[PDB]
Parts: sequence; C-alpha cells; structure tokens
Amino acid sequence: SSMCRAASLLPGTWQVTMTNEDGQTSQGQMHFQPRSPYTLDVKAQGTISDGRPISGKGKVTCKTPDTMDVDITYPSLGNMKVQGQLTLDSPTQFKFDGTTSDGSKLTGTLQRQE
Repeated sequence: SSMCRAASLLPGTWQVTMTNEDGQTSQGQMHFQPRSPYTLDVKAQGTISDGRPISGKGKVTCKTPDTMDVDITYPSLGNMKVQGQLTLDSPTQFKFDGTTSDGSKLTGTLQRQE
C-alpha cells in the first residue's frame, strides 16, 4: 500500500547487477523497507575487488506511478553518492539508470529475490 505502484512493488530484496560507462560491472543486493506512502528506505550491499564488503543507505521516492527517484550514500566509500531513477519493468524486475557523485554513468537491473 503506497501512493505509486513502484513503491508498492519494491519492498523486499533484489539481486542487483550494475554497469558503468567504462564497462566495469558489479553485483549485490538491495533491500527496500516502507518508510512512508511516498518513500522507502533502501539498503545496498555488495563486495569490492575480491573481499571488502561495502554497504550504502538511502531512500527512494515516488516519481511516477512506475518510476522512483534514487538517492543512496556509501559512507564506507568516501561518502560517495548514487542518484538515479528506478523504472518498473515487471513485478519481478526493475531497471536503474543513474550517476555517481564522481560522474560515472550507471545502468543496472534489479531481479526479485524471494
């Protein structure tokens, strides 16, 4: 129950795969918990270059019925930010297009993890 369909379908865990402009990729998990009928809290978990786990936290906000605004901060990575947009493709898949605080153009896929 939320004020936009994407926020209604987002709660839970998603397997996330990311690609930047230079072809580098990454993978991890993103967890969404309801914060308000317009917003959810997002927690991103991942691993860098064969070892150190890295996490970030932020919020996603209703943008359109099927799109959300994305604002995440990664304190363990110099407090760098990831801003973007989540697009509802199916109840089991979201699409991400955004940027980092350094200027990296990122695209990603969120696959529903039960």
